[PDB]
Amino acid sequence: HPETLVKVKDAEDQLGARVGYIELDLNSGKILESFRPEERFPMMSTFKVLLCGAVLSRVDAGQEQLGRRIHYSQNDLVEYSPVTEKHLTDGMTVRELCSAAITMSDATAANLLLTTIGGPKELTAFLHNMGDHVTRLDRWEPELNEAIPNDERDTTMPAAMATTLRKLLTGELLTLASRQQLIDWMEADKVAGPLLRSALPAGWFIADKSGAGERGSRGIIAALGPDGKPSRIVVIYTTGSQATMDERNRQIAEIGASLIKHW
Ligand SMILES: *C(=O)[C@H]([C@@H](C)O)[C@H]1CC(SCCNC=N)=C(C(=O)O)N1
Ligand SMILES: [K+]
Ligand SMILES: [K+]
Ligand SMILES: [K+]
Ligand SMILES: [K+]
Ligand SMILES: [K+]
Repeated sequence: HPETLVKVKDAEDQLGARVGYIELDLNSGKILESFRPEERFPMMSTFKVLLCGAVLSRVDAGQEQLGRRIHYSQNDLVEYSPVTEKHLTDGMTVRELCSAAITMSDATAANLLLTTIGGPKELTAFLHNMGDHVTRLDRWEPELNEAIPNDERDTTMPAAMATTLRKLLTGELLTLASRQQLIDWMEADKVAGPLLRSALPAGWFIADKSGAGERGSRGIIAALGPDGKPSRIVVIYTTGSQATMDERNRQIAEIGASLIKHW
């Protein structure tokens, strides 16, 4: 609904920065509403969903096991590793790492998982192979969050990310067991509460992944819908703002409040 575009452009104004937005019908793939849908924005942590999608594709192909245990050390820990920092002694399994990477947005977990698939080049090759010729991961945590103006490294476009999430959550790309596992990790959450979830009505479903990087970058990707089932995909990214995290979170929550109201 155009009233949501009023809020999205108001958010750009309030934040003094670019906001990218897209609302997609999950079943049909139809773009219902958009703003700067084909401009690039840093993915930040939202890439972790794509990463675990690739991991699950490997699991399906018999090239990985969710129960495989990965051992790491203090040497491996990067900034923001709330879960991995507690398991240095006995390690964590692949399943546990994706749960950490998605529900807590653990950065070290993402790096360990990236290593299992062959690094950024392989995640990018996975995306290209699934029809996403835009989204690219080029670096590891923490550098991938640099958000350098006009830099195409580690970026996606709202339309591309929305289309990719749709394929991951509904396409024959993954087995049903794997699709649901990805959805289960996205439904769980300990960090995106101030975002779309703060505007979600009781009874509604939401599977999401947020992100925050340098230079004011902030974003979220999500599949949500009434009556416990997802029916639309929403992608929101912003970069360039000097606003506080609370201010950026509120704008994303208000964009969510609008799209829900006009559903
Ligand atoms: C992803 O965008 C980053 C990166 C460090 O992996 C992480 C860190 C953060 S902000 C720290 C805690 N978040 C919220 N309480 C996020 C994030 O999305 O908020 N992901
Ligand atoms: K429209
Ligand atoms: K555009
Ligand atoms: K160790
Ligand atoms: K989540
Ligand atoms: K949210």
